[PDB]
Amino acid sequence: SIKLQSSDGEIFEVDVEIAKQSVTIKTMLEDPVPLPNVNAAILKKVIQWCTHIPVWDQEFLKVDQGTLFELILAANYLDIKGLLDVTCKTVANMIKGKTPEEIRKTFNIKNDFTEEEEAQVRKENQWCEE
Amino acid sequence: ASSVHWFRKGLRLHDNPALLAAVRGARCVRCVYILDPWFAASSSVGINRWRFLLQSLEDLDTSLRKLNSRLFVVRGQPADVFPRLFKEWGVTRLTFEYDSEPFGKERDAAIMKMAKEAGVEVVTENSHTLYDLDRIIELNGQKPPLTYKRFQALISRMELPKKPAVAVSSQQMESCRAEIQENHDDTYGVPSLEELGFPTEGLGPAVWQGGETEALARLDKHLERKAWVANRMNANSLLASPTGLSPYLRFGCLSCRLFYYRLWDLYKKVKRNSTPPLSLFGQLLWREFFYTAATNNPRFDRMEGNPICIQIPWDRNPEALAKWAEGKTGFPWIDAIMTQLRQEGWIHHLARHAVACFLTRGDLWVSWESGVRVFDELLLDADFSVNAGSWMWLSCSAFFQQFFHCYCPVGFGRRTDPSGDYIRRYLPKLKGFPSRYIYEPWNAPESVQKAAKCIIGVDYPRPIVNHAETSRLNIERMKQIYQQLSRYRGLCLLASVPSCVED
Amino acid sequence: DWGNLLQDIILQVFKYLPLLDRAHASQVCRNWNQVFHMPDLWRCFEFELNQPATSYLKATHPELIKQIIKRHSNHLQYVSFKVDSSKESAEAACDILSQLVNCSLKTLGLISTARPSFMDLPKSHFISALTVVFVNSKSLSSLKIDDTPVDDPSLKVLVANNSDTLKLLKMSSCPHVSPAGILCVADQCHGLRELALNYHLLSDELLLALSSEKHVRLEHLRIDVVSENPGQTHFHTIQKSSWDAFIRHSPKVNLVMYFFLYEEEFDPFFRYEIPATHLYFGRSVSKDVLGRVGMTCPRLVELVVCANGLRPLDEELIRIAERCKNLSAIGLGECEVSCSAFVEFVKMCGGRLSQLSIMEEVLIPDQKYSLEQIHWEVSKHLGRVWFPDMMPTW
Repeated sequence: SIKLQSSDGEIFEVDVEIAKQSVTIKTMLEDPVPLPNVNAAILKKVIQWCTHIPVWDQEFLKVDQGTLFELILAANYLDIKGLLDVTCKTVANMIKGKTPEEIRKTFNIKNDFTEEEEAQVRKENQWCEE
Repeated sequence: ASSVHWFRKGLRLHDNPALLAAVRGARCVRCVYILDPWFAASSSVGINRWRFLLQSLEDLDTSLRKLNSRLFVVRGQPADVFPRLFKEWGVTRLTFEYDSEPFGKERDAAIMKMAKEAGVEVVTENSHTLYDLDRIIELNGQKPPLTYKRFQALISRMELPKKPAVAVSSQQMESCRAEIQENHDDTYGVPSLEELGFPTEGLGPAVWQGGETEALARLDKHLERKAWVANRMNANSLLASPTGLSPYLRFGCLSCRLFYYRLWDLYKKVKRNSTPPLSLFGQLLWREFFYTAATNNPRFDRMEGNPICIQIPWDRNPEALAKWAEGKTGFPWIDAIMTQLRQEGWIHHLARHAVACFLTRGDLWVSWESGVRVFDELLLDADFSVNAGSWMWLSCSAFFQQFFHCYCPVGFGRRTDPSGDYIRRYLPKLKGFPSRYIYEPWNAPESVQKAAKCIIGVDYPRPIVNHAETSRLNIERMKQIYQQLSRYRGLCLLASVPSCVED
Repeated sequence: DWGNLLQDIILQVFKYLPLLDRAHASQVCRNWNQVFHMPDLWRCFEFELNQPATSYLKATHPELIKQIIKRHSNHLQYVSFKVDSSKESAEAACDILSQLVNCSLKTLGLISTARPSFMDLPKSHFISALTVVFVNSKSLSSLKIDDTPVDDPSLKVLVANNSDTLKLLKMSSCPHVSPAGILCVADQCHGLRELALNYHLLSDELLLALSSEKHVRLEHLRIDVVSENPGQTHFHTIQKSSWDAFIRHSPKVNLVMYFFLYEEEFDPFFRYEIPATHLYFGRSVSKDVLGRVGMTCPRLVELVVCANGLRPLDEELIRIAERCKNLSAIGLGECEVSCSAFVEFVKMCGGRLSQLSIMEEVLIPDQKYSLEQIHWEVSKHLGRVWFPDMMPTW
């Protein structure tokens, strides 16, 4: 049972006895109140878990692209072989099947490949069909 | 209403509601069969099938004379023959029995588009199959059942198949009898094997006479009460029974619903106060099951692009395929089968398994698509859905079956006919061998080869595989294939087999 | 953005995509493209060597093959070759092996899709290519080498190179290895957890070499017994002394035995207690032998018989239910069992049978049970809906 606080604001508290997987954080008082660029929709999440494609999640991840975007960006900050793995396992499902062009639409990715750069790539890529 | 009726399958006048429909309306009625005589020199069909077909047509022709009409045999393609015929007959209404098969369906779509924008109305019925294949799929959550036992579970909760439609009477035949053009309806006359380019020489009568008349007689004999009451396999059964109905079903010379109820009726009168087990109708239900599975799978008779088929690495091998096709494997059992096949047009289903297995997972490891093609050319009862179906089943390529059951090119044969008289009917260069060695001639002493005037390696070829070493090789390959499919890590082979929808 | 996300992130994502999806993925933008060729995505590869001459499938792209070797020779750790029927295919595999000098492979598999085309190579060409792996891979764990012309000498190179590592060795149907040959492997490789080979190379010396003290505990030993030549060959015999030493040293060992024998070539076979655990009769079995299986195999877990013959096996199935208290899985085709006996059978093991596959024609009805009645009785003792298997009648 301890307590923390985010970059934007000054709000949250949490255990460390039950929260047995507070990892890339188990490093401040291993030597409150010390946390930067993150938020709150990150707490129950790691909390429901960390006592053991499971869903939940499909339920818990059914959020907006922008949020999923940061969930992952926050995911790393504090290692989560489950909750970063899982936000990824997701993004993957979104990708499997698409063309490079469809992946660009459904992620907002602008295409910064000259044209040689891009044609050279589609050439090598057809080698991955048998 | 100048209504044309179109035979493709459903080659009969009993239980032919599409024809009842061509007729109910008055005006003129012509019955036609489009035939492509130069697609007919193409090998996709041997004499036996062609001969079976022309005889069905001739019988139909004959049946129609009894109704003061005739059979119109036009030649070429449906598309760009129906047009020309439309104008020329001022056609009003085209009818035919529905075709569930992918290619057929597509073909028929185009034909009905090309009929709409030309003023002709279309009516189809489905009387080739027991049920509406589409309904069965609807009830199964819009997917076809992919195991027979599930197929049965469902049918058992469903309504019975419609009863056979009564035939049209003469009564309403004259009411639209057409003006047949004398010595010119034989510019619409059923062709001959010679005409379609077939060496007719020392032929002999067909083992399976074609047409509805024959089909209706075989039905009655088949159902003769005490002969029927039988249900242990014979050996006499390997020989073409004169009560077999399979080719008539496939061509539609026999209504499958008729067969269904006559079956019902007789069982009622024998086991009495009772509703029979689905097995009674086993022959009809397997047919439905393959049909149902095939309607919405246009790649149904291929491995690649076929969603229900496991991708197995068969080797292309026209050499081995030929040996199998021609009855030049060393195995009397196998060659006896293939000979009877090519000769008569029918082989018992137990012999189909022996032969199918030898070619696929048992020995040669040749693709099942190739077995399909050979059977398509030789086997009278092999249509698209049923034939691809059995081959996928037998090669353990589809339908979630177990692959450990072996068909021995020697053992299985000796056990289904130890006498050896089957082999001595089709492989007569072996009359002389005693049963003791006839399933395995190469294992007879030369003292016995000679007394039988047959020297293995000369008069009859030597076996082309060591079954044991092949068995062991192929079992392993199946093993691997099913393992990476179940993702089953483990040492048992009954466990590598998924039992429904992939994992 | 998503474009430049991180990159070690994209990798986590990529670990979750098949090859063609990664490839497309890698085309999205400059930053993602740099993820494609990362070593973590290249620990593993299965080469498809096949030819339109001889295969219905597709080969690995030739350009992809060059790129793998040029860029991931030192990332690769798990590699298999699936090779179809043509010589040129087996030759291609060798051409690829011979270039694996910078490889450190943990696992190597050489699979023959169809006709054993490795056997079509000149021996020394094959050996020479394989050798590049034996020599240069110092951490080699598994080796699947079936239908392969490897010889005694090359095994010594193998042993001399990775005897501290070798755990899996699968090598059945390998004609140029003599009993004297394998012995060196069993002997020197103390870590050998599992081994599959032809019966002909199975010897008391081998079993003892494997029961030894220096040796780790075997988890898996698979034997093939094949009637490889004339209409009735006479197999050699292992001393029960060897089998007994063998379970003693490795008491949870699985002993899988597949038999492809004819009429009683079985004489040397079920004559005393064996630690056999998994059985397949891929050819045919005798009632008498099956009886001796009952009397002999208190460790049977799975038993599959593809055919037997004539006499109803009522008592053989009953005895096996009796003496194999570990029987979980059973399959039978092309034989006979009375319905009554079969029911008596399932009553005994029953809850214990995870798998029970019987072809329909096997059952014989009696005064007590009809074919239509047994699926109900069998289902009750199994605890699941169950039916005999059927075959289409077309």
